[PDB]
Amino acid sequence: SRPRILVPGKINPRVLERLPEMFETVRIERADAALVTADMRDVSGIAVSGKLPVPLMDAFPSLEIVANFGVGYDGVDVSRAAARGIVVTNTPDVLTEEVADTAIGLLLNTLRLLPQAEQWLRQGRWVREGAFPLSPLSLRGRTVGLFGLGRIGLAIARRLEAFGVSIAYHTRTPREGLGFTYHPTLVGMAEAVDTLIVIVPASTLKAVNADVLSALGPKGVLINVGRGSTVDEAALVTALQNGTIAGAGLDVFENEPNVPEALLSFPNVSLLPHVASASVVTRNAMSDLVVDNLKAWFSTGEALTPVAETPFRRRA
Amino acid sequence: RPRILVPGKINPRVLERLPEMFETVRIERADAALVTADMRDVSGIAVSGKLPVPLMDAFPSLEIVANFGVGYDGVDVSRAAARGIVVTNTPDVLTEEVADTAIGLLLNTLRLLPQAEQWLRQGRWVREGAFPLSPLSLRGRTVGLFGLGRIGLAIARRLEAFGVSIAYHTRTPREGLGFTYHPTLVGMAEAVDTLIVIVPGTASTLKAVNADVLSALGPKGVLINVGRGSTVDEAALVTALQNGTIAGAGLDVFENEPNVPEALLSFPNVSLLPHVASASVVTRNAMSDLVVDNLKAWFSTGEALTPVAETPFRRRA
Repeated sequence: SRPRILVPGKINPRVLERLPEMFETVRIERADAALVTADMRDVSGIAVSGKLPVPLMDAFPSLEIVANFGVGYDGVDVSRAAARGIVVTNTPDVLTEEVADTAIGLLLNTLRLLPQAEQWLRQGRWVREGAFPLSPLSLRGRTVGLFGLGRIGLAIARRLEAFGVSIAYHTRTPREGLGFTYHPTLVGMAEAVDTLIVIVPASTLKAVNADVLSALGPKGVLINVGRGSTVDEAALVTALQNGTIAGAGLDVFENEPNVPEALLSFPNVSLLPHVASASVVTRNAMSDLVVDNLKAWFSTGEALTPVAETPFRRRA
Repeated sequence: RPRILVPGKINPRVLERLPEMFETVRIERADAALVTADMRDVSGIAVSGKLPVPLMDAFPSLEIVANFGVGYDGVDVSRAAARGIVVTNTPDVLTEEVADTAIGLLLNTLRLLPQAEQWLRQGRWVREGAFPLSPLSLRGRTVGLFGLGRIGLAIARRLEAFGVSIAYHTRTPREGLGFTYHPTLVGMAEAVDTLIVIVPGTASTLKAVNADVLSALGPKGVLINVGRGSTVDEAALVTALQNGTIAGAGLDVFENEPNVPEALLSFPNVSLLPHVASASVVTRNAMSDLVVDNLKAWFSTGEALTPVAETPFRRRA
């Protein structure tokens, strides 16, 4: 019979629309083991956006595959899935250009204060008060340091080159044939650049700390489009308050959808609710890749975009 | 020390640097009625915005009008040229900045980043969940540049790196360019889904972006105006947005700035900026420097740095 695919919690409707091509669908209102009933013993696969708790993942003896919606899969315990022989797929490549677009957008918005300028116009202030204040910052003359690279980092770099900015990067191992300036230390890169873009596609927990920010300097701008936990929140707030850095743009946070109240108060900070890939067309392509992974697995025994930790083939 | 009139508001950097070579004369507004008898000896003007002809013609010794900005519509250049008055503007030093703003506006129009930010700041991420998915994207789009120039090229250069095709429409095509030329605007609009209005040249484009150009652009069509407000038929744009004839618009310029038509403020798929193209501290400082440097160059060497095309003049003492 049609394999049974569990979808816990909210997911893009396009996933649900396309699952019935090959599958029977099982929904639970939230990603919670307590919602699992006895008749779900025959679940073979999971399609999920966001957190997949280990107790839910391990409630299914026939589970073969976790199709993760998103290029990041921190919400899936990949080590535990790998240990149980469960293949894990993600959604790379189909969102790369979109995410890079958002990152440039965030950066331009952080530097030039375009959303505030728009707000100023919409509130009637252009007429009565005159011109929106001049943005203290600009992309002109800036040097960018990429913390992490990957296909997304390359895409961002490619865009930034066309803006006439120098590109540096920091990764554990350098890359051959690139033409960006490599830096074996983060702090050293931060010393050499005024704009730090956190991508981090290894542990980087609190890597962007008080010393990295201090090194970045008083014209320094931090853009986080990677992992919220990579940035030391308390250190960022202090640095913004003291003018140790000049500004920041953040698309990710430690405890989404909550955003620290202190960050909301700064006039030189741009904040987005994790919209990196959040267009209809890109989220549809991601939805298609989730489903196509499942279809490919169950029909050919080979997934399309398995994660690096699970290069598996189906046995049945 | 030549006397330089500065009428109305101007970047403080201009006022800081004028005393290097000049005596400065301020009037609170660009108005001939503020002119007193002791200002007869004014030799030059530095001005941002409108320079009314009566003010310009109040000064028999006037040699030079140093315009703050690449656009100089506020100066009657034909009248200045007729009186032998050189006019300078501020090109080049703002090109990359303006192109940056245009890309920003475009990304904001398509991806709704300012609304997403507003949604977060209003507490809606917690209470309601994710910001709605943006109906539009830059992915798969084709861009048509209405007008080109150094700013157009700069925009195109950026857009190529985003993996978008570039078309352009100008009166005469350009040799050795990688872009698809279109002798008609409406034809370009048929071929593309994203129309960026730049129109840097001499020629008239009054209401060129009309109901038919918008209709041609189509129901996935996006209009970005970073050129001249008057180039877009405002009534036609509003109707097209209301009927879903086009999908969205981003505007940095308006017909009667700083006033913005009330109807345009109501649309959820429109991004509006108060003419911030060049409005960074660093670019406005470079513009300020070029205004002053034009004056200094004129009065010290008899040659301006960036005289406008209509006044290729040299100083006679």
